[PDB]
Amino acid sequence: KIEEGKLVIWINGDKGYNGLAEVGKKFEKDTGIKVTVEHPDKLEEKFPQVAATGDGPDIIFWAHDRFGGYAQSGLLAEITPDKAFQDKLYPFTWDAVRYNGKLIAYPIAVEALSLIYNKDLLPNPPKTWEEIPALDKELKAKGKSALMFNLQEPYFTWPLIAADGGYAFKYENGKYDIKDVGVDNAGAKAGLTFLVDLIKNKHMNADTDYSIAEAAFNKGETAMTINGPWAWSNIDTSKVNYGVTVLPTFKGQPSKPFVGVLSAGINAASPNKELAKEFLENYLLTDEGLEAVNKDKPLGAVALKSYEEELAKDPRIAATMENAQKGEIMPNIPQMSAFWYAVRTAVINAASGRQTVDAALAAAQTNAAADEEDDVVIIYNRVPKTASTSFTNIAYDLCAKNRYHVLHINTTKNNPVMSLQDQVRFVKNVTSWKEMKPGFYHGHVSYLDFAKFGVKKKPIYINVIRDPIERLVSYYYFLRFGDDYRPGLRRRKQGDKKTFDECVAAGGSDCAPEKLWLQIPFFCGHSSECWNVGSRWALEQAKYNLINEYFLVGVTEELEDFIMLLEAALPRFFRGATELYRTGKKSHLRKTTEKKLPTAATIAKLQQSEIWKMENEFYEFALEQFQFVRAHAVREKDGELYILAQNFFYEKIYPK
Amino acid sequence: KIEEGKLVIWINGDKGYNGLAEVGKKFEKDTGIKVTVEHPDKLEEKFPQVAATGDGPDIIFWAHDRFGGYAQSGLLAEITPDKAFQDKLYPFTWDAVRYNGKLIAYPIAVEALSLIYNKDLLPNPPKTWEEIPALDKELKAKGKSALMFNLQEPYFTWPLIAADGGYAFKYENGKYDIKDVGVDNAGAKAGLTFLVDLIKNKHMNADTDYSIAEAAFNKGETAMTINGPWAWSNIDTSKVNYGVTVLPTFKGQPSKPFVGVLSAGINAASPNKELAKEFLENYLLTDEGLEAVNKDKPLGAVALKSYEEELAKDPRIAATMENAQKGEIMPNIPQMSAFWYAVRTAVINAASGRQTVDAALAAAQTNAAADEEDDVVIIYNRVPKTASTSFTNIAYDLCAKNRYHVLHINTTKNNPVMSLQDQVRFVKNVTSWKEMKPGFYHGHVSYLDFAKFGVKKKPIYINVIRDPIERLVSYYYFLRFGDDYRPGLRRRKQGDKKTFDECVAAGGSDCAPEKLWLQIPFFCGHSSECWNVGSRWALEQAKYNLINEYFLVGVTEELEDFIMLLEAALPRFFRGATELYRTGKKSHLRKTTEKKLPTAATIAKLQQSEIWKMENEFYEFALEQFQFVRAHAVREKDGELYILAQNFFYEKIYPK
Amino acid sequence: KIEEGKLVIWINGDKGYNGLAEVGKKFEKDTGIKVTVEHPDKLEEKFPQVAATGDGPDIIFWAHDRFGGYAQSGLLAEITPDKAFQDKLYPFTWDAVRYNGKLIAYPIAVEALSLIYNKDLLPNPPKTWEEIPALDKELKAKGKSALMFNLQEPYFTWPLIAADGGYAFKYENGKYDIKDVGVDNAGAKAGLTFLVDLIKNKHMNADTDYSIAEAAFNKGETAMTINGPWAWSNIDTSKVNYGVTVLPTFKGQPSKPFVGVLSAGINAASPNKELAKEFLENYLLTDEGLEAVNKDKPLGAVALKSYEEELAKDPRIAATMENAQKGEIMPNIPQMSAFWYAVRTAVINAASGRQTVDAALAAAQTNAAADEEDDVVIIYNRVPKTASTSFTNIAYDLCAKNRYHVLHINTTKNNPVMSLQDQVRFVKNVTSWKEMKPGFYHGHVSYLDFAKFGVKKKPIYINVIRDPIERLVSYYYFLRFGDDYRPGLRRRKQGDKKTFDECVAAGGSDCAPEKLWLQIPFFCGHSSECWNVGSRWALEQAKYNLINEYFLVGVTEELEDFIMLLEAALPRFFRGATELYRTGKKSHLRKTTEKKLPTAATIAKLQQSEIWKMENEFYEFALEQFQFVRAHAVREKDGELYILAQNFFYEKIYPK
Ligand SMILES: OC[C@H]1O[C@H](O[C@H]2[C@H](O)[C@@H](O)[C@@H](O)O[C@@H]2CO)[C@H](O)[C@@H](O)[C@@H]1O
Ligand SMILES: OC[C@H]1O[C@H](O[C@H]2[C@H](O)[C@@H](O)[C@@H](O)O[C@@H]2CO)[C@H](O)[C@@H](O)[C@@H]1O
Ligand SMILES: OC[C@H]1O[C@H](O[C@H]2[C@H](O)[C@@H](O)[C@@H](O)O[C@@H]2CO)[C@H](O)[C@@H](O)[C@@H]1O
Repeated sequence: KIEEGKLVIWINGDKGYNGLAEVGKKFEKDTGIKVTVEHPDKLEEKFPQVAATGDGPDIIFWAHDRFGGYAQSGLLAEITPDKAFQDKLYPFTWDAVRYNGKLIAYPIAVEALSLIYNKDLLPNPPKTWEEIPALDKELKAKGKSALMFNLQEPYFTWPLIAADGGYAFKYENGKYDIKDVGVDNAGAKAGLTFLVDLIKNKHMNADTDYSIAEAAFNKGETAMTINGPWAWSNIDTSKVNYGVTVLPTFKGQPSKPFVGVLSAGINAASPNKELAKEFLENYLLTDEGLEAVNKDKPLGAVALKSYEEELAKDPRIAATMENAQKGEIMPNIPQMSAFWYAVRTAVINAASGRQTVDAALAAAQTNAAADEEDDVVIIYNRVPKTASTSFTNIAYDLCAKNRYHVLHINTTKNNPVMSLQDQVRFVKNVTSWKEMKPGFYHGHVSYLDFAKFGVKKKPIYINVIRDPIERLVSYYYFLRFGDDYRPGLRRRKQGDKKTFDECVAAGGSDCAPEKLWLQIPFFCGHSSECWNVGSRWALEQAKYNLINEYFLVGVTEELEDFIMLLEAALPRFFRGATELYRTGKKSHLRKTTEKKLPTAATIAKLQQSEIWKMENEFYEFALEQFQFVRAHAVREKDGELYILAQNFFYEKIYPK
Repeated sequence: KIEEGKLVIWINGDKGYNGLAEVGKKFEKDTGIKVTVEHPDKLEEKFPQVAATGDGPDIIFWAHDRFGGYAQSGLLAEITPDKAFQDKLYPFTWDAVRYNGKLIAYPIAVEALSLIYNKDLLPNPPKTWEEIPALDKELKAKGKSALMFNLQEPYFTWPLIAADGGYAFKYENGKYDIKDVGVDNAGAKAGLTFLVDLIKNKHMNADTDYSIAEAAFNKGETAMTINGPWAWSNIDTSKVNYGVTVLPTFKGQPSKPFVGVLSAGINAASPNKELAKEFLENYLLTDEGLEAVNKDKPLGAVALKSYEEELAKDPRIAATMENAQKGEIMPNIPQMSAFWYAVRTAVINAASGRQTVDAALAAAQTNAAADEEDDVVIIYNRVPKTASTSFTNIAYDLCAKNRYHVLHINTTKNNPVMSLQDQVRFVKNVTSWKEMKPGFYHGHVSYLDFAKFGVKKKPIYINVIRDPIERLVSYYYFLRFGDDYRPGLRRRKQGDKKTFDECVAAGGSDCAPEKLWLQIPFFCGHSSECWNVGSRWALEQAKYNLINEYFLVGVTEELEDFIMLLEAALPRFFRGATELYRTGKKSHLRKTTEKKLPTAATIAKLQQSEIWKMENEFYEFALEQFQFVRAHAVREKDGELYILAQNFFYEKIYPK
Repeated sequence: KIEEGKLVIWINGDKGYNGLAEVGKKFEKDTGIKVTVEHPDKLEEKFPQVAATGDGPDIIFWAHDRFGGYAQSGLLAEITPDKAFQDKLYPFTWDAVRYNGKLIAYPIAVEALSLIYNKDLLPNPPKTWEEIPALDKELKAKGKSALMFNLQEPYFTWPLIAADGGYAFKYENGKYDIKDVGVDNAGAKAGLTFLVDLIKNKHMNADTDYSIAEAAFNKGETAMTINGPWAWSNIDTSKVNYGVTVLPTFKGQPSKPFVGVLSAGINAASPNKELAKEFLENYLLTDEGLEAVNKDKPLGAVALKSYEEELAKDPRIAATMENAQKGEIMPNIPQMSAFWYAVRTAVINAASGRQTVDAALAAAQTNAAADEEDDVVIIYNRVPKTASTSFTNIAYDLCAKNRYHVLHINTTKNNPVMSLQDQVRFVKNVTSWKEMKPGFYHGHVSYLDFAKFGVKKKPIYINVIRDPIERLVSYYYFLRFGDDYRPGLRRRKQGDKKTFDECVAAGGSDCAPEKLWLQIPFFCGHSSECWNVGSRWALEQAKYNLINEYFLVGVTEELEDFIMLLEAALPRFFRGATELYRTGKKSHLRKTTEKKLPTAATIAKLQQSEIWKMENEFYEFALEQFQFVRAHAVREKDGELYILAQNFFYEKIYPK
């Protein structure tokens, strides 16, 4: 409960919160109002929650980039400083805290990342990134490391990714507004690739975080590091002779760090909006106020003109502004949250090798399109003997880390058709079982249309089918020789020497033409007509459902390409699926132990059947559709497939 | 407003809340904090509401089974007892209050239902249920009754339903989790059936509740009763010589009562989470604390080891544990809420005869699939002369009790096609008119696709059609002889002696082939093409809409089977519809007063028309589809149809 | 935070809030509880917001009409007056504050609009509206005006609109409930038309609001005005000799003002529900309480019997009741909110000429069907050279005032097919970009099915196509002579003298039959089959998507009729589009500078192509469908088209 009468302030732990407390103490001694400063973990995430329920701190401190979302969600109150106060702060800092014309926070300081090197180890810091690998080889030979910085927060990695071309909602002006994100273009790739190489050649270590980097550098174990003004305080204490300079260039271009402005917003639910205003305007935003804070951990270029003129003479601050200017001021639009998450995940995954750079960024471009939700559900009504085991298994292996559930649907005697009441039961489970979302449901069930049931959000359908004949042949020898997944269990007809070709020639049951009729009914659905072997109507309904209801249908013999596309369009589920497939062993699961290729004549015989022609028309339809999707989705280079970067943006947006 | 400084506790009225108050008083005398204990009605339902808005009690008392949902909804705060405290309570009781690894409540006591008989009336209590009918005959002859207990709460009935096979999310373990509900299998039916028979043979009375049972037994009017430890307190006061023993077996199997653990959770919005912890750990969960409570109304087997060793010597407690062990500890997963409602409604309806046991449980299986919502809307765009009056009337008769609305859509001159603007008007009404939900809208309107209008949740469509010719013949004589619904009103052509056959032979207007074109356009929709008599495209669109958009389409001559299926798939609307149809009189409403079967030659003539062929193809398509749904939905036994029990469950769920 | 211990009351600023304060002061002197009365702007809108979050005033004052919605949303607490109190207030006033059987507010006074004239200027006030124009001519010649009243609130205009036939949920009774709105019938039109004429003939001024009317009349500048009892207070101060009489009749019928009852409801979140009850029952609803208030600004006919008997002797109050009785008591059902907004917007737009009366009311009927939401999104995937520029431009010009966004979708090289990953990106943007809603997205993109992506709410699709050949011919000469939109930019083939006919005869590329294949794929979508020139399947999918997914598809040569329909079905977007089209100049944008009609023989040649036949079948299908929609949507009169009024309502609603 936001208590009235006192003030609760939240500020990140890397900042000088102890000094901030002193300003709180001064405030108590002059007004009698107690001021408590706290520094929670995941501050930028805790606030929007604890606050969305009329609770939380009175004043929230954070870079301006996230305040936009807080504003759009009505968690921030509008600040009303009179022009007398507004005039003592730099005009461009007020812009950082302006959302929809209103001022939603008080700016405090300008933060920008700089290169921080060890004078004793590296007399002359490197001007470019390209020269850091050679340097590390020399420094390694002396028991040292060249560079070390937080590879966990995209904040520290972004300067490089953006260097040659990456961006996020470039600041534009005009009668109209524009929307264009750019994390999957050449530049961004060239940048992240360079960083991934640095890890491959062991120049850097993928899981080095803020602390390991700080400790390493502050112990003179590594010549350089990348950090903000707040880090100077601890470096001073380590008697390390350091320097704060411009960031290394990449491809002849400067590193463009996303520049942020530390800001203080007032909680819209705060019953002390006034006391909050008094503290921030008459106490914190004064020379003595900022000094108390800055003495704890440097703020950088304060927004307060009177105190900046002083701090500006600090070489380190000059280095800050130099880098700051080489880059850009972060936007404060709501989209920013999705942007950071997308980029955060891409770097981490690219750095650990879980994803290639192409796959990592293609996914981030997708993930940046909206704030990630848990509301998604995938239904994969697998068709027997189509490599469904291999696939469904990729989901099982990725589900724990990717944070989603996998569930197998088991139907009595493996009947593809559920009763009407069971359909209702199934749909109700899938749409309401919140704890299973996001979820991946798979099973031997023909398509079931969720629309008829009045659901809010339909699930996403995907599938995999293979040539009609080959799947049958596969099911044939399967029943007689088992698989290599669970080799122990002898299948129902183990030890029948009758070959497929033999069965055809002798007109056996398991090789009858009507056994080809399977993939069509699985898509056609739970309709009577669907199960009339050879129905033309069912063949049309099958194609319509495949086109209208299915997200993507791949073919057994092209499983890899299928996974690649899914990893681009549905990263929450298949992020890292390609690498897993390409190097996991569990890639070609449940192979049939013994098989015997059909006869050129045995096939030509099956191909005289109406059932075959139909099931074949269907397969072709689906295959053409997959090849089409792949073709409009990727580009080839040296036999390698790459995900085309986003090819659309919004322009002429009105009003602004 | 959850006031800070004091404590508000909620506990059910059957428990010893007065004794709990004494513990509160002790707490006030040692800390100065006032403690108010209250016992509201529908406690388990009030909490989740009053609490979902940051209000309500500080501490909520209830069996552990519902705390799971409270947890998932963030209404409960995590309890932090140190192992010093955790060790003084039985380990299995802490498991009951564990949800998602966290401890969400303090366990207090173990409750289980036992058979409570009158030593003076029934010296030797019956060992099985099967012997209770004979016993009642003997006891009735002496002015007494054999057994009486609450038939309103499924809690008391469940022991019997579960005896031979019923269950709800059986507790399993392994690398994976499982989900399987079982309230519609043989066992559950055999159990509820037995109970329904006991009411049919007047051994028990369907609307006997907790009070009638307690009063009856405590007045020695009935030899037995089923209740929990809390009931002993009032029995002691009635000078009735009673005994607490094992529950009667059914089919050689023991009654498995759902075992619950009385638990105390702390409100997540409570500003006194600490005072709450102090009260529960140092005051209530102590020998003197539980004793104060237990002296008011027995708690059962307390979770506190030190005090259990004492109470355990009580024969009654031994009987409690005996029954407890014969059964199972209730799960605490969110699904539990839906489970209880489904079972509560099935018993009540089966017991009053509103539903047969099959229909009652088939519906509960459906209703257990998700928490009931009011967001559902059914649109029944009735086709003239297809028994729509009979049907729509079943909705009108069931709507009050089943809690939903029925509304008739009236269109100027009964035009099946609404204007584009009216479609928008209609859709807006149906999707936003919250107070009419759930709702049943019916009227002479052709299919209208809600998808095109950007709605969140589409409505559910159902319909009923009949043979093309017979419906026309029906409409023919209708216009001339009226119906028996409103016999007074003479219809537009009353007193035309021209028979149907006569009209055909003379090529009259009302019997023209083009008048057969009606059921097709009604499904095809509001598209121009639909209304071009004899359009092939319209015949295809009709089938597609029937398959893709309609929940279920029955045929006039099979109205009963149609109702049976709807009562299984949509119980909120049609619960009890079968019984109503089978025995209400208002079953064959609006019959046409006088009719004259067409001529074998008059029909053969209509059947030469393209319009007939098409409309006939449609009817056949729909009929085959209904027969198919019915076939995959029911099983026959002695000419009787039964709803197949659920044939699917989830396995290999990962992670756990 | 609704503070406990005091009382916060909200009342509209036109009422006597200062007098109400005096009652608050009396309450403080007898109980020590401070009472603060405030009068915010947009009170009826502020409450439901500030209150929906457990905050706001303790007591809310407003006419009973909106309290229904407040109730349905649980913002009001039930009032519990004992029959001793209930009996001292008129029974019909308690009905006004009864929602769903419960009493949700205390009634205070009955308000009704009356005609207020200047005795000195207009000795004998006009009995009918029809005689006011002549009167103004006489009064204008003397430097005066005849009538002036608030034309901004539909409250003041409604008496006239309802006079001859307009209504809103007429109060009915019976075993069943009824729902029927009537703002687009003859009467309502006849009424608003009369008012619009008064503005056309400059008898009144469209943007005259409450203040201008009050000032004008109170300065004797205008002979009459329409207002409530609250206005008498200021008129008395202006030494104007005024009289309060019956409202002028229209078409021989009396003006039926919507009668409202000023009511005081208690905030459901209020922690002082008792103090609130004490103040309202023992202080405000007493002779001395109402007198204090009434002395500030007359309340009208108080609900308190004892004090009404006094005030009832006031001629002015008699005039109030006379008008009140000629009209009806406003309903208090939730629908009322939507009703007022719809009517408020129609009057304003009709009065400014932005909409004709027909268009204004047709739209209000549509807008009254549900509370307006911002959640709507329109996607207009424009086809090249179909007048899309003219149309998309109407959106741009109307978006600022109509409060919605317009965005152009730009695809690399104008490719109609997005990649699978881009489709995901696009859909994610459109469904989650909250700040762009409502929105209008337009661009060269073929249909994209949002269903496959598991979205909550699909967007609305509209399009415009034209004859296959003429569009091609248009695209032909476009490339060679440019357009008049951006004449400067010379198009890719500027200065080719080859005519269309010439190109055909010489079998050129840009005039090839396969270039006709465009409108079909645009509707068929992102499927491979769609892009196989001449595919029969694609032609069927195109028709299905046009019928199943598109809201409305118009044809280039009938753009006006298309706009008219959209202005009726989607007023939020196209309100005023017709007038803009009919009189804006920017109506036929981007015309091709030079063209040359094809040859009767050149056409007959193209018409031999399979591609033409197909694309032609499609166009015809779409054209027939548009003509059909228009036909069932409008009526013609003197060559003029009018939107048919709503032709459906709900009857036999059960239960009541
Ligand atoms: O990298 C993601 C993260 O970057 C920024 O956070 C910075 C912050 O601005 C600095 O003041 C300092 O605290 O380092 C942080 C990185 O760990 C964005 O401000 C933040 O929104 C974003 O999630
Ligand atoms: O029967 C439905 C109901 O059963 C249980 O409630 C029990 C409770 O556990 C006992 O302590 C005692 O109060 O009798 C109640 C039955 O009236 C479940 O705990 C409850 O959730 C469920 O709705
Ligand atoms: O015209 C729309 C508006 O009308 C009514 O508001 C009246 C109110 O009832 C009177 O007491 C006085 O304040 O004039 C108002 C008109 O400006 C409805 O009560 C209100 O809900 C509606 O929006």
